[PDB]
Amino acid sequence: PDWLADAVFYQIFPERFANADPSLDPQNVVPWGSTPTPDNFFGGDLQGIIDHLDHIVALGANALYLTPIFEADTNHRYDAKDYFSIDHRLGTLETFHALMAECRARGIRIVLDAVLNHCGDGHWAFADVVENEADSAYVNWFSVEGFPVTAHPTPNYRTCSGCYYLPKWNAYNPEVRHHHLDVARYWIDQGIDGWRLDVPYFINHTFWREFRTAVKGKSEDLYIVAEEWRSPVEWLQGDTADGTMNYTARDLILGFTADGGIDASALAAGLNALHAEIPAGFHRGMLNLLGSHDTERVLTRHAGDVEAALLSYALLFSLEGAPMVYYGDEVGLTGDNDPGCRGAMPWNEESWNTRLLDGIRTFAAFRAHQPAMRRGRQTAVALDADTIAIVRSGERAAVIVHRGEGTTVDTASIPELAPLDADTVVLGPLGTASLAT
Amino acid sequence: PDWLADAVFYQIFPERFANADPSLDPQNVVPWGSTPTPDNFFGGDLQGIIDHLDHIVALGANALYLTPIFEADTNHRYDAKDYFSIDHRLGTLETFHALMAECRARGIRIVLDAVLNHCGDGHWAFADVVENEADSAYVNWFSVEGFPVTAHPTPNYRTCSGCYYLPKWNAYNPEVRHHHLDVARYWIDQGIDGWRLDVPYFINHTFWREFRTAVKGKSEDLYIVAEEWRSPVEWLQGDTADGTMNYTARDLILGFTADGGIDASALAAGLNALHAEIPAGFHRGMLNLLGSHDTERVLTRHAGDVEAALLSYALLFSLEGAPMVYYGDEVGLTGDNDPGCRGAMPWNEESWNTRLLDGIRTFAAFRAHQPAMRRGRQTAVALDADTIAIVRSGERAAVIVHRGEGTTVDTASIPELAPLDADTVVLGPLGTASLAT
Ligand SMILES: OC[C@H]1O[C@H](O[C@H]2[C@H](O)[C@@H](O)[C@@H](O)O[C@@H]2CO)[C@H](O)[C@@H](O)[C@@H]1O
Ligand SMILES: OC[C@H]1O[C@H](O[C@H]2[C@H](O)[C@@H](O)[C@@H](O)O[C@@H]2CO)[C@H](O)[C@@H](O)[C@@H]1O
Repeated sequence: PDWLADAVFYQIFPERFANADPSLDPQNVVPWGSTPTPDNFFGGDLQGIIDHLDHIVALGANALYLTPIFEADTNHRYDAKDYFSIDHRLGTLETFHALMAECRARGIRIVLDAVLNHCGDGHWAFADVVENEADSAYVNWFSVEGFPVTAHPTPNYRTCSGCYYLPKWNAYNPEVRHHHLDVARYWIDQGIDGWRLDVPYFINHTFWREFRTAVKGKSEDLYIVAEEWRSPVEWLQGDTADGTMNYTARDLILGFTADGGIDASALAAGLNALHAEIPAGFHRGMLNLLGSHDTERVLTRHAGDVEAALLSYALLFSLEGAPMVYYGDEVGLTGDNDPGCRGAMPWNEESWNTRLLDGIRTFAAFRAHQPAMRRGRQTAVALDADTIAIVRSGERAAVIVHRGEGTTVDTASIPELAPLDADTVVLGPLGTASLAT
Repeated sequence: PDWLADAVFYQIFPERFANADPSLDPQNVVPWGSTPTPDNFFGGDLQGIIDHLDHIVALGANALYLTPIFEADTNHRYDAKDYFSIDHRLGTLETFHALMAECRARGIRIVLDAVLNHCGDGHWAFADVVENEADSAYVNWFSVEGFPVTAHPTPNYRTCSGCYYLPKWNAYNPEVRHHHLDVARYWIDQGIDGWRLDVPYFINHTFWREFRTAVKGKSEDLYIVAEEWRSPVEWLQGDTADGTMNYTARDLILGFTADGGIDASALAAGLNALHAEIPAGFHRGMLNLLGSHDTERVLTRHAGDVEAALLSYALLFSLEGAPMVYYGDEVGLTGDNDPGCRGAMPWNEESWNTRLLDGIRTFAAFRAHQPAMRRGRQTAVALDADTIAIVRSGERAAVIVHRGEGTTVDTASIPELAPLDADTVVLGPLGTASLAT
């Protein structure tokens, strides 16, 4: 769906964004500046989201990707216990409605996280099966080996990666399919713009063909994007998704800007190869990123070197497909991989790194003002071991990205750069240039 | 003299640059990392200068401006005691000769500091007058009121600003003139490229007419540059100097990049006015700078904000006239005004700020590769309260300098920028762009 050419995403983990309504907080909520764990709650909430929408817009984003928000027992909310309600700590459906209306009044589209492979050990249907066993009307909605159901010391029922508090949904049951496909419809009826697929590789392609057809039938332009850490090609045959989370680009970029493992020749060859692997009409549905809730933080991956991290963002905003910033990374937050990357969002602007923030907005502005940067063909061209041009044509546009101590670039002599004008371009240490027309 | 269009200066205070030969050190020399005072010696030396010439060249400089080096009792060497010899801690004339030969083999010209208004209280002629009084053959080479000569509690003889250890030279004596004009010849015979004038406003224009004629008669192309904290116009009538130390530009620039007192409109109006005050054929003899041995350090003036200081250097390297860097400032040294700015040069490269260094080299490279940046007419044009273009034409070239959080510049709509090509230019927070052809 074409609108993805002009999209810029901000991923939010709602428990850690903003505690607007401390009446919703649990009894043993912790302080906002606390160290995040797998078990503690900071009381982030949906009103916190409405109240800080202006920061999102100011950064340059016009789409949100939200991690789970339905009723659940954990702080991450991948153990859903009622798919038809907002978690009681997040807000009510009225709070949710109020968030949607403010979003549509700014041109901000919403994506929620579809967790259909599994649910929580506290869900009504799993908790009944535990209680009514083979007499339960929901016995077959899961894959339970025998009775009594036992989790410790090993679950006697199918689960997501062997985790006991996540029992596995039986998708071969038409009843389970019905419920599942009603989730996708119920939230589409509430003003949703699309769905991200939690671990879609743990189910089957026939299911996800069913899911596209129920989704695209509410509207063609609803967007489906698959979680996938490896090759995207399975998901882009035109029968499942519109794109994937582009972890392949993530590893190529950080390899070059942070690790030092890959030089620019290696970067471009991989980016062109990936472009050749991806099928026509699907390049611009790709969801591009440098980190998420399942990774260490960008600045931490960069060892605190802020200018180096700005090279990451420059390459991020140049690529064909839609770029996503993870909450806090724009303002300089640090942190190791989960739970460390699910720190609380600081709101006293004096603690922010505003130069990193303003760096990122500059790259957003250039892309937004340049059509070719949104709908151009992508060609990566290496200039140097330490210097690469990402060229976009619809009339070229091009971002050049230097990780060295300084350089000069001869436009007129690079055939894909030649159709631009200004002969030589000058790049400072860890420099970047953005050119057009 | 035309060669000044292509010059870039590095000012060195030799006592604090590099101690190559610790045999020359005084008995109560201090450690190299010591806090500088008005009284202590670090043992910097001329061999230290030869041994680190490559750093100078690497920075992008091709002229040196050296503060006093003749025999003296202080660490600054403004109390000269024998004008015809290198201070015994600095080296010998052989060491000095060896420095000159290495300089000519790299295309590095030398300027020494002419201190003709006064000498030291330990000079042979003043020390004789103290001893032989009215029978001294040198009585009239100074302005001594009576005998016995007394300094404390107030000197009974003329001095530089009332400082007792600096007795004042009698320049109305033709003998003193002879000696003085032999200094200027003796060091020109040793391969010198020019002279900086210590406090030339404390003597007279007739003297400095004599001094030009003895200097320019050895060679036209020898350069004379006057110390002057105020208006340069007195010194540029074509009978005294080729230019001044451009403290007027210094205060205009730092006002804008560090103080916040002056906006870009105010900056440009002052730079154009100054350009209109300066006489034709003298613009390119101006010696431009952001600090010296008589000021606090650039980075200290900037309160440790390195990117802001890089705005200073960008404007410095764009101006008509020859830019000078003060030793250590390129590598990030900090310090208050004298003695604080006469810190020792660190040589373990791990302590250097190499991003500031590499920032400055980038501006040097652009100027060196662009003829118009060396011989172009200068016009300052304000774009914004926070954004200015320095335009140079011989075919324009232009550096744009932003102190704000980010901006875009419409080339085609600014008549002095219009003759360049690339329509809009993009500037990040504290950004800079350098354009040409
Ligand atoms: O219980 C294992 C694991 O579950 C959750 O991980 C999610 C992940 O965040 C999703 O993006 C996707 O990859 O599926 C996973 C399984 O639902 C928690 O986020 C994580 O903390 C926890 O260890
Ligand atoms: O004794 C006063 C003063 O003398 C020296 O100052 C020099 C100055 O550095 C020159 O650049 C120029 O302005 O003339 C002055 C007088 O010769 C010392 O450098 C300074 O420390 C001292 O206080």
